[PDB]
Amino acid sequence: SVPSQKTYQGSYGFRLGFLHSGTAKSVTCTYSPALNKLFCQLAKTCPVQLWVDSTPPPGTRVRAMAIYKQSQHMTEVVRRCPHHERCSDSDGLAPPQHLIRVEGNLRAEYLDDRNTFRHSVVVPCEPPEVGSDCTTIHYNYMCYSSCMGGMNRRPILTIITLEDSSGNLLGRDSFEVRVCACPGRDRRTEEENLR
Ligand SMILES: CN(C)CCn1cc(-c2ccc(F)cc2)c(-n2cccc2)n1
Ligand SMILES: [Zn+2]
Repeated sequence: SVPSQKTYQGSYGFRLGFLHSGTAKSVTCTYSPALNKLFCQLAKTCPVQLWVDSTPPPGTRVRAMAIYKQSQHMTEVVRRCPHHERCSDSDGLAPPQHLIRVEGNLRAEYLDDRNTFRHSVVVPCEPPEVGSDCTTIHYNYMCYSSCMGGMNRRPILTIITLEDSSGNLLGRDSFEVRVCACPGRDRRTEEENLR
């Protein structure tokens, strides 16, 4: 009833990477290594790098899923709030209920799990562009952490899994996410609080 969040590099040495975007007031997406936490604005591009030591087989896929970080909420499906699920902002592929979208990939598939009811979005693994050392996926988060009747100020984690063609686990990584109006300020504040 709860997806594992255990970091697992697996046989291919799978792990995530994030850009270094800084904490200026104007920043739209920024990652804190000290907090393992991504801060982003609503519906803005979040670049996430996929790193491997060796190339996985054809048919390998990468899935993203959100869960609540606090144990007492972890069995609750993370979904868009009653306002955002009804705002008709679909890209024609993502169901309006899904928090996490993949941007600019027509091969993205959205799953409503028939047993757990959890949402996820999965894309085929593709080779890096010539000249690049990793592949990047662009995610969007479609509700604020503060949305009432949705996340309602509760922190979430995104779990990224590398899967074979049957959906079996090959690798796993994860990060906390806060979707907020001013990611730069919030990252600075939370990093100061930690210190
Ligand atoms: C070590 N270097 C060479 C890795 C380059 N790379 C190939 C794939 C790759 C290429 C084709 C395919 F079918 C599956 C993975 C991939 N990758 C990993 C996650 C998502 C893409 N990275
Ligand atoms: Zn919302």
